[PDB]
Amino acid sequence: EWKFKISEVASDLEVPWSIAPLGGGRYLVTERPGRLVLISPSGKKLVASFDVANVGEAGLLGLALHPEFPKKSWVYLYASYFAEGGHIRNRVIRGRLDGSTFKLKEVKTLIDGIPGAYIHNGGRIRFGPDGMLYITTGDAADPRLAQDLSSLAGKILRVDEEGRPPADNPFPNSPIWSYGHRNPQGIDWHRASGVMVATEHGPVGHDEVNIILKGGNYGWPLATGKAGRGEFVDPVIDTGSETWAPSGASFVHGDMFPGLRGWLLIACLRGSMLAAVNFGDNMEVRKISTFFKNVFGRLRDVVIDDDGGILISTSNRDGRGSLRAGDDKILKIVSEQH
Ligand SMILES: OC[C@H]1O[C@H](O[C@H]2O[C@H](CO)[C@@H](O)[C@H](O)[C@H]2O)[C@H](O)[C@@H](O)[C@@H]1O
Ligand SMILES: OC[C@H]1O[C@H](O[C@H]2O[C@H](CO)[C@@H](O)[C@H](O)[C@H]2O)[C@H](O)[C@@H](O)[C@@H]1O
Ligand SMILES: [Ca+2]
Repeated sequence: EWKFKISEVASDLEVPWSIAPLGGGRYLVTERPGRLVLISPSGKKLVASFDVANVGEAGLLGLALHPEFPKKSWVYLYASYFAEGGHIRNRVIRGRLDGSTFKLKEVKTLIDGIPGAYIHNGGRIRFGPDGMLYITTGDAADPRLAQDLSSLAGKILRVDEEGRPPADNPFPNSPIWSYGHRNPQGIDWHRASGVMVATEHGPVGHDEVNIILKGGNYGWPLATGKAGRGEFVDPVIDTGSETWAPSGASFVHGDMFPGLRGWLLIACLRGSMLAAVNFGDNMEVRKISTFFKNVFGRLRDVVIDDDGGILISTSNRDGRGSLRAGDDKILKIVSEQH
């Protein structure tokens, strides 16, 4: 039996979408309505507010710190906005975080005009082992766009710290890394192999975990789940008629849980649970385990803390859940001897 203790790191957040551990019990968190907050043992501090398109699944979403933070004080955000005509689009912006008096300055847009909608905005951003920023985007309720290489919808993007496509991106002067995605909201890299993984919401069922290759076509909307065709890269997990609704995903690492090292943790929304996936040698799926089914409600992000603790966000205030007292929360999972 897995043995642990769970505390509440923060409470009454409104749809905490993304969590970036700062170290020493400090955390940066986006709330989907349009606020970047600093969580400390001391308390809760508003860093920045944004005028976002806070409608359906759109709003203030992904958050990533520069690999060189706080030395390079750059913070990246993914946010929905109302464009010309009232249409929802998505952008990646960047500011500099003031080391004292935590406030955000010199905010600029890096990437603009990603398609958006009430549904399927993607929105998870994270730096990989290569130092590049990766960005997930959904099909914006327009599935054909996922196969279309001139469209930024239904993709995983890869840009530098400035939002530029590297010369070795798979397509000509294009931020696209992979394509054929429906609504990916979870990415991480295996800490030992550097193999990249992504989660995705499927059509009702057929939620996916994919191993992401450079230039790979993940099939949507021509294929869903394990299709067995040469032209499309199949998922390593396909939930079939079952709905997990996976979002954030992190590989376990650090001191706290040595038995979980190299397992993939996945926060599930409608599934209301923490899935754990054990990968063998050559990234084969050894085991899948399921935790906290319906005890916290909807879960959105999973990140590892500086010490190796498991941080999880609840998402019962997103229009789709039933509230517990003090929702939404950031929970920390530590070892029983902690
Ligand atoms: O709306 C029906 C049309 O859909 C397809 O074309 C659209 O999709 C492509 C995007 O992947 C675009 O290249 C094209 O410009 C869009 O019109 C289909 O291929 C067409 O035959 C249909 O008329
Ligand atoms: O045969 C159906 C599968 O075809 C592809 O997978 C094969 O081709 C890859 C290299 O071209 C190999 O890495 C892989 O091991 C092969 O199985 C496709 O990627 C799969 O999704 C299809 O199921
Ligand atoms: Ca797929």
